[PDB]
Amino acid sequence: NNFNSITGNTVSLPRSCLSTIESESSMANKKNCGPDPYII
Amino acid sequence: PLRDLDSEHVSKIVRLSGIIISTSVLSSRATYLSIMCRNCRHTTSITINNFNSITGNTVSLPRSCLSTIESESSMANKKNCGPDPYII
Amino acid sequence: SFDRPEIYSAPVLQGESPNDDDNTEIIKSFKNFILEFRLDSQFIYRDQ
Amino acid sequence: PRHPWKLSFKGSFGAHALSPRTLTAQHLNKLVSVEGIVTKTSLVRPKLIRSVHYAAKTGRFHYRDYTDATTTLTTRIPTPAIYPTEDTEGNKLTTEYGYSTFIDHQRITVQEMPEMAPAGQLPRSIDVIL
Ligand SMILES: [Zn+2]
Repeated sequence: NNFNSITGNTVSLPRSCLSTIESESSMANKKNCGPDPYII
Repeated sequence: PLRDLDSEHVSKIVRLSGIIISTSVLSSRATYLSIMCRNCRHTTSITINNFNSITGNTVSLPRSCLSTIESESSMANKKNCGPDPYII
Repeated sequence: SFDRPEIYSAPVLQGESPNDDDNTEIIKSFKNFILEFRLDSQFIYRDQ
Repeated sequence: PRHPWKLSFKGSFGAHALSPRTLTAQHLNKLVSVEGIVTKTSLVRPKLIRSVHYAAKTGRFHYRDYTDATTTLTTRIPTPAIYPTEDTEGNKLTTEYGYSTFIDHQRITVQEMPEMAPAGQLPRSIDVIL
């Protein structure tokens, strides 16, 4: 909801996967998704 | 004898006698292993001829994909495969 | 969509004089030891 | 009595019958009918879809398919498969041109028509992939 930025990304894609920090699944299936793993 | 092993014998061929207390199970070490990149799909082969080390990986999978440094393809299709991208 | 270029070699000249500490000369000396050693009258390592 | 069939559309588009000036970001991911004038036409370039290779040691033909974000409407995971110069066994592959498939690709630039453009302003243009 903020689009005043020029020459810079004030909001960007997360640097790492958010599945580990959320702990959304009780099963919780070392595994790393890699740096910048998100696709729009 | 086993009691006169010193630091002068390190990385040296020594002849030494004794008795054997235990023999472990047979572990499987890798001589020839074919690796494939996760998304890059780059196929590589690692040949190992030294298996006699203990407590440490003297030969490991490469930290990064080798398709970029080799430049085998003329078209060469920033794209990075990630850290430790090879599966055996 | 071209192929990977290949690299090959062919011996032409004598090059520099071989050295005893060189790996190739150690391999050659070991090979000659295997092929040419005689205990009494037989090449024991070749036969083995 | 193999190539998949494509679709094309005619008829009234309603609010989707637009102009290169009238196209804004509210029309993204929508089917639009844009009238205009072609200003630039790129060279028709073949694009590799499937490459066919030959292994002379084992005498076998392999293939690899290639996709990009343009050929599909629905975004999938981008898996960049490199051009295979070596098989899984380590043997060298020879590219079999003539058995590989190439699809013609073009870029055109559609500008607003000078008949319907404002008479003093700079014109707006869009890129179209064919
Ligand atoms: Zn890779």
